[PDB]
Amino acid sequence: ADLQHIKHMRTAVRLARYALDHDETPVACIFVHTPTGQVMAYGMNDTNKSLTGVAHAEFMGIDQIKAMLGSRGVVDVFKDITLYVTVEPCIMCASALKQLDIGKVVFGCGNERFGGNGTVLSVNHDTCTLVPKNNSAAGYESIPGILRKEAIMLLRYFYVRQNERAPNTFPPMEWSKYLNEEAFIETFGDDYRTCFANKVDLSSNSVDWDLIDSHQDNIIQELEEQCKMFKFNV
Amino acid sequence: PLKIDYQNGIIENRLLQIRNFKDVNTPKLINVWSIRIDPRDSKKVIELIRNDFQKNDPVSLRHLKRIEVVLCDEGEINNKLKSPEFAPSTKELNNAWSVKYWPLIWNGNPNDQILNDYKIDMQEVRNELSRASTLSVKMATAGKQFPMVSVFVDPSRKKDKVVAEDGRNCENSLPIDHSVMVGIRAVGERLREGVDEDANSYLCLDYDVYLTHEPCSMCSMALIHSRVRRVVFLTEMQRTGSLKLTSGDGYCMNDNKQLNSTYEAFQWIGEEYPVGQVDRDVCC
Ligand SMILES: [Zn+2]
Ligand SMILES: [Zn+2]
Repeated sequence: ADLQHIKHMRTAVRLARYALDHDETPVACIFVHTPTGQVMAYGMNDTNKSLTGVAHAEFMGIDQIKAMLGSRGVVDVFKDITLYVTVEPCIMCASALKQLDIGKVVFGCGNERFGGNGTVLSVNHDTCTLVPKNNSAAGYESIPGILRKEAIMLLRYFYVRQNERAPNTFPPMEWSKYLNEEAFIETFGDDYRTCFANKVDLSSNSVDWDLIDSHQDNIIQELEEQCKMFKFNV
Repeated sequence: PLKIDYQNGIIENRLLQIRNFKDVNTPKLINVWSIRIDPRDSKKVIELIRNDFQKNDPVSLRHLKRIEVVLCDEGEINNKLKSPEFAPSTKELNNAWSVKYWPLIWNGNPNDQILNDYKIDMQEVRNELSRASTLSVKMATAGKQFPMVSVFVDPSRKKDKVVAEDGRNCENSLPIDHSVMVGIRAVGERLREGVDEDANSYLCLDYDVYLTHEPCSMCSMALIHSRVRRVVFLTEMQRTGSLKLTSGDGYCMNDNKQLNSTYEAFQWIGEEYPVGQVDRDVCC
């Protein structure tokens, strides 16, 4: 419930919306350099172009950083990065992010079938997925539920849209999969704290319709300018 | 055809079946989409719900003693105008689940039917494994610090097998450039080029994959997304492996009911095909 988190997730949601409108799954990434508050890379699902089942948002953003900074660059900077994703990283992405030693993940809605930050596995706090520098597994935090409703709604749009081819009620939020009540209240306010962790319900009260219903065709050009600014600040 | 040791899940003294036992104890339920009738209707409905409801349902409900009957709204009542997602492993578990949720048909350990249905070409397996291993030792002999190999065979066996060395040996590499990932990207780029791929090529669907080393959590899940049929590996990685029950945190990613998808997995437990020593902390 930090406001930088709202800000950056809003960006992620705009990008996911763009993904929806280009016939792709609305999972989208914003890699933020936490010490400066700067947007350093972005991602969208890209399995339509790649024809592989591995070209996920996070992967796209890892490539962008590798291109901007080189391999050494990626490995060096990554511990300083806060990732913002609309949907919880899948096990595969959660594991890649673990191995690269990411600072932190903030996500919207859980990933019901493949979620590797608590929903199906907790790769981010496991013991078999290591940081190679020192073969460690201290882990990373993954903050759930930031614009959860928005992420869920974008997915519903996708499911409906997907069917167009040639021939509110949001689920209970099992928060205890992603943090302990103490870790909840350190993460969120004490008012929202008690009530929300307790009743298995979402932090918010109305769906931001303008954000998810309006198109974002300029989003790429916006993120490009912002990314190149970060590059000139390096 | 094949010698099966049903006791231990070892095929031909060499292929050790890899799957999960902890999770086979608990039941993963569904709701009862029931139907109530009297016996005369029963025989007519069981015909209708037999041919379509078994032939068409994406779930496999053949372990359910369907007699107080459930086919599996529009297509359902149109045809009806005429008038444990998974089996348990023990008889005890069968009887208890029978009364807890629904009568089930007990037909022995369902893993016995799985081992029997495994269609395996023993010589192909040996071949690919010999190939990956010989490369592995070459790589090690060459000083390469990540002497791991993945070999991707397509369903038809007519395309060129894709041979993928670990990327962390290469110049501009990331810690996540593991051999399974590389081979997956290679198959993808082969589809993208389109010279040797039909319009019914999709992902690595029904590919078999041969690894010198048990894959990490990223790679395991990566093969789930790529919809491969089978993985066969040589070296277990207790610290990092994500297939064997006793490797890693027991992810058993090939055989996790919570995902919608599985693949068959085997370890080779003979000594014929030695590989390059890898540090045990290495993911992959
Ligand atoms: Zn993913
Ligand atoms: Zn791996």
